[PDB]
Amino acid sequence: AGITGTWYNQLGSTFIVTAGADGALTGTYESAVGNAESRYVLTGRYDSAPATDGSGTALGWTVAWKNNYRNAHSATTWSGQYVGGAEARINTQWLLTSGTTEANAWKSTLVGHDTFTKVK
Amino acid sequence: AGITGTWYNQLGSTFIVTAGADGALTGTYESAVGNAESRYVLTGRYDSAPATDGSGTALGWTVAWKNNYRNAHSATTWSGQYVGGAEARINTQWLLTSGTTEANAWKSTLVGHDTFTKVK
Amino acid sequence: EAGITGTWYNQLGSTFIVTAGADGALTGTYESAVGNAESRYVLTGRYDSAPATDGSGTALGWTVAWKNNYRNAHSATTWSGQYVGGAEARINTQWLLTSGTTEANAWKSTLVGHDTFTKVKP
Amino acid sequence: AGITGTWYNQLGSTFIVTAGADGALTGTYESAVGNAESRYVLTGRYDSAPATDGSGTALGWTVAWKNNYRNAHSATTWSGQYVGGAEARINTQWLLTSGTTEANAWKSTLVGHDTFTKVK
Repeated sequence: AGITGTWYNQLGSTFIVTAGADGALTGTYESAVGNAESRYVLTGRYDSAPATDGSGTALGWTVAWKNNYRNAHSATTWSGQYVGGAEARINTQWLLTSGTTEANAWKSTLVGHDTFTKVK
Repeated sequence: AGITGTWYNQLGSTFIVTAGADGALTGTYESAVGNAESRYVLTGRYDSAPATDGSGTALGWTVAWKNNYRNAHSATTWSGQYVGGAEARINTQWLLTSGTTEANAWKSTLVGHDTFTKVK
Repeated sequence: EAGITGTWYNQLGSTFIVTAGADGALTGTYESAVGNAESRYVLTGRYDSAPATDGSGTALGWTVAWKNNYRNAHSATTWSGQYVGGAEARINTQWLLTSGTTEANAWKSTLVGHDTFTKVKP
Repeated sequence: AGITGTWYNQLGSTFIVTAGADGALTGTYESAVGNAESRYVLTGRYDSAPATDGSGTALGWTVAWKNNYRNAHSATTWSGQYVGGAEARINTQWLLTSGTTEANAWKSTLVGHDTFTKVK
């Protein structure tokens, strides 16, 4: 499957994941600094039987930005695909929703993209 | 938390979820038809200690579209917030990524918005 | 024919007046429900001027940069969607608002949402 | 403004744009992907008086995918910012909506991200 392990995004945020045999993703997400106060639980799912035609392996995961140290009252989901080989990558787009009042709900959600690599 | 229960989106797709003490979301997602072939595992995260200022509760979850009957080689993440009160609602935006070759990756990801309530 | 020219409202009452040109152009203004001049901005976009005849909607999109003579938010929004005809005509959209940021803050430059418009003032 | 010119995205699509003094963007777009041939008209807007604090210049534009050669019954909008630097760049995210039936509207909209430089 090639997904289990440590991954690094374009700015060095660190995605630590186990791809279980049942299609589960479990792990932690943290900043490039690597300090414990920046580390959060993640969970998600992946395609455990992907195509063997050069297509990527679809996956997604969520972090709610609450840990024992802080709480941003927000959650990010990453949706994307793992691409194997000598240029291995996880290519994602993400949605970060903050808890808001209804009056501020129109501006609750940020969107962006993250590309993860196996080396920093 | 108010999140545990059976929810329906605007097209009747059915989200059966449990919100655990630790911030975990677990459950299943299926079509309005309610047939076993359309039912899939989900996992996610939510803010287990939301603000007390009238803001919503941030959350997200993932389904990989593989079960014992079908594999679409794709995964969806929903990112949103739970809004409590008279009529509880979960307002989300979602990203559905299909596994693609690199040449087709431009058309890998659909986006939309789902609103869930506890009534069909 | 196209059904798009005129005034559209979301449920919060933000309002746009648009002309759908025979050339595929969209031109008009976007404003708040209050309708004061400080809230009104130039809108420009494009639509499919020869849509399918199979019951499909009409694809369209437009941009507003949030600068006018009275304010500048240093940002722009694009709405991408489709027009759906009938007595309760609707424009169903999703949108992206990008704010000018430094590179360090670029990860948080872009909001996403959805807007549905109808011809009936709320 | 720095915006006026010929730009290319990461896939080699060609974005030929003029930034008018009135905040207008006009020009043509030639797509390296999809149901597309030759140039398509674009129009959009940009911030003609950007902040002077090091921030980029917000802008957006639309292409409806109809020209004299073909009609994909769809439209893309790009929302982003121009980043003046050593190597000027326009970083965008985009939404491509197809005209669909109501039953297919859930899968009407693709999302992605394009980065443009004046060097191909």
